Amino acid sequence: MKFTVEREHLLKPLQQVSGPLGGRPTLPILGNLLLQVADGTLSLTGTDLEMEMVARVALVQPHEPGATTVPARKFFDICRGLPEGAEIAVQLEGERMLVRSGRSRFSLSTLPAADFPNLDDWQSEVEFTLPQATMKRLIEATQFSMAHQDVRYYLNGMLFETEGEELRTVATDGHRLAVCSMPIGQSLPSHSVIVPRKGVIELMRMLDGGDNPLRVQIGSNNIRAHVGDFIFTSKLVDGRFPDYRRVLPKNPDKHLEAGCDLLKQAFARAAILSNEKFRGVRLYVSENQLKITANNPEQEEAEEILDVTYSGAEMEIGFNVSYVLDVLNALKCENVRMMLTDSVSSVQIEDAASQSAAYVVMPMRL
Amino acid sequence: MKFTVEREHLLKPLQQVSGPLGGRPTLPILGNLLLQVADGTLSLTGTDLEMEMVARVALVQPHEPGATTVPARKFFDICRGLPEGAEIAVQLEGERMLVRSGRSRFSLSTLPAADFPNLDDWQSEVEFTLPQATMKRLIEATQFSMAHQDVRYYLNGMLFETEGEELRTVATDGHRLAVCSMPIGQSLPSHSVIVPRKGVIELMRMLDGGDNPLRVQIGSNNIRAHVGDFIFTSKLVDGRFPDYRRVLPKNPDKHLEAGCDLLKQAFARAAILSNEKFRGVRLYVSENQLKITANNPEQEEAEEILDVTYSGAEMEIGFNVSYVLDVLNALKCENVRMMLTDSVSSVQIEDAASQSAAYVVMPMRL
Ligand SMILES: CCC/C(=N/OCc1ccc(-c2ccc(F)cc2)cc1)[C@@H]1C(=O)CC(C)(C)[C@H](C#N)C1=O
Ligand SMILES: CCC/C(=N/OCc1ccc(-c2ccc(F)cc2)cc1)[C@@H]1C(=O)CC(C)(C)[C@H](C#N)C1=O
Repeated sequence: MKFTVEREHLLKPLQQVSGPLGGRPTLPILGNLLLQVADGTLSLTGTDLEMEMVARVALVQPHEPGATTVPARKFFDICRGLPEGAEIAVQLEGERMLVRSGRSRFSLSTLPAADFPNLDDWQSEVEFTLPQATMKRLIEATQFSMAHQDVRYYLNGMLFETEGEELRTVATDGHRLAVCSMPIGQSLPSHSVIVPRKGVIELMRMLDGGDNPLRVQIGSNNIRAHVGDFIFTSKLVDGRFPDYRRVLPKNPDKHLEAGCDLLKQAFARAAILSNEKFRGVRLYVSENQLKITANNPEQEEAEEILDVTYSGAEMEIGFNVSYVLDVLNALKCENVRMMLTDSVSSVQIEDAASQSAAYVVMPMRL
Repeated sequence: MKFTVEREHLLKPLQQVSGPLGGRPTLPILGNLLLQVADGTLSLTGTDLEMEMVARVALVQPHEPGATTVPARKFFDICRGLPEGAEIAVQLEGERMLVRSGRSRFSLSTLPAADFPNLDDWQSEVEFTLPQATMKRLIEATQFSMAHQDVRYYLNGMLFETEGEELRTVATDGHRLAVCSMPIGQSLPSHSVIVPRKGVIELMRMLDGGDNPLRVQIGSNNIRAHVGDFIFTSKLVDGRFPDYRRVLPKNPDKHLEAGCDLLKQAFARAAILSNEKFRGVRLYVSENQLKITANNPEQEEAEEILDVTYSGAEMEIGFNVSYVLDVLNALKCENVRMMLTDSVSSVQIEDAASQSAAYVVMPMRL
């Protein structure tokens, strides 16, 4: 195995493939990148066993085929530390990989490419393309609502649901929920999968700002995304995800509208004086006005009053303020609508001007 | 106690008096800031007992004298979270402090200002003034060479020395040394003090880019710096410090000169393949050449060769590359000079074009 490539054709591919990978991944070969030369292409692969990232770079200079595995971080640091415009010559020599540029020479130890972890071939069942921007939307809008290390492994992930001509994401906690759907201009079978925590991260990470569309393929136990010359594959989470349709409030006929930024700053200042563990705030809704109060064990107290649009009956409702701020932070819009039923029922929050996404939050007893 | 102040007049002083790496209190009252209104000025004071930071803010609106102490981080978060241009009215009310602006109200818990730790009055013995830029130069030039938790506790600080019309800093950890002197245009007594690590941190963080000069006063056991309406005071470290003059190599009659950036990048690449704990690299110097090699336990190896200016005898010398890189990063010059004696003696490194700062590093046996 040999190749010579310009440093700058190596930088992004390298950064993109080291994104997976554990902490001494306890499996040391997981700290290595699999390098493969075949045809006129160098392929770079990283994996953490659950997912795998692959980049292709075209070889215009003379090359010889073969494969090896090298420590990912060190090979990246070498390449990155060389001067702009450096030509990097790489050759596999016995149990070492030799890198030379200019009058700099480096030998890295290798692990055999035969030993590198290989996700099994699988069959795609649903395939679609969509703008990168739309995947970013769908992820941003819901990520913050996934569980973290919940016993219910499937809540630690994000549901991806194809339905009609839309792709939808759904994330929940057991306490708060987010869902977002976006039209994609393709007629799709109905299909639901759960993408793990690390895999949604990696998906997001692949997105770059350019005109490369995202090409997706889903199988029974895998998802794959291809943008440009990178391809990301993840295992799926095997469990049944709750139905968002069952979670959305049934009869939320009391509707409050308010400026997003004023609401979020009023909640953010109150939070300062809410209990650091439980974060409870109390909302008093009355004609055209909202009052937010917070208190803590030290007996400290905040109160915020703002003008809002509200015609229904007066009610008092407690919320974990972090749940509320998370939603208001992800909405990024002029005005917000909160849809309320009673003091004992969940509330729905969305952009006053869009039904793309919906957030549901369980009130707190208090 | 009562005052009304514009928010943007509180923001900077608040930030300056809340002095970082003390996130974990000790005594509770230490987590509070001391507010005092007297003679038309609000004074705000933070302390960890070893040091104290005081800001004064002129009060043009009606105000009423008195003092209290409030949770530092909460009062800051409250003021910062209010809207641009907010007027903040504060009044002390029982065992609570009432903060109100617009239609936001807050009540914070207090502890008696009578209880707040006082640092005792002490008398200055040396006083001088000097530009912030020159204090910044002095600290950045040497700070990185301070010890961390060495048993020889005086090494964990920085020496500030007045001599002639210069102020000098020195820092050393027993393995490497930095010294920097800058002229200050005042004739001063010869005097030496050790500033503790946290005090040098606070001295640096009070430098703002402005041309409020530092007014410095040193007593037997304390240092004080006054910049604008901010006054910082620290205990001194009571011990005797190594004489740098001792440590400077006897006479190093082999001089190597090289471009700083080319040298630092060759060392930075090599270090990748050095031992992660001991970080040894070898230097072979030869007519107009330097060769740097590194290896690690897995038997990986880096070589760098570059052109330099060098006429003396060939030599091999081993160094901890992190020490060497620290120096090259702190010198921010075009060319550097290394001053060598033999394989078992320390090297001195400086700007080839300036003698302002000197760095001494002891060789390692590889
Ligand atoms: C064996 C699977 C058990 C289930 N697991 O779902 C976990 C789960 C439960 C509740 C929420 C939730 C989210 C937001 C909210 F405002 C109120 C509740 C989110 C997730 C069911 C479920 O699938 C239907 C359900 C209506 C979500 C039901 C409730 N409540 C359940 O507990
Ligand atoms: C009781 C005094 C303890 C001492 N403490 O100093 C600790 C100390 C020792 C060595 C260094 C040092 C710094 C740079 C270097 F290249 C080589 C050595 C820096 C500090 C003495 C000292 O003050 C004079 C001395 C020549 C630095 C001597 C040595 N070597 C000492 O050990």
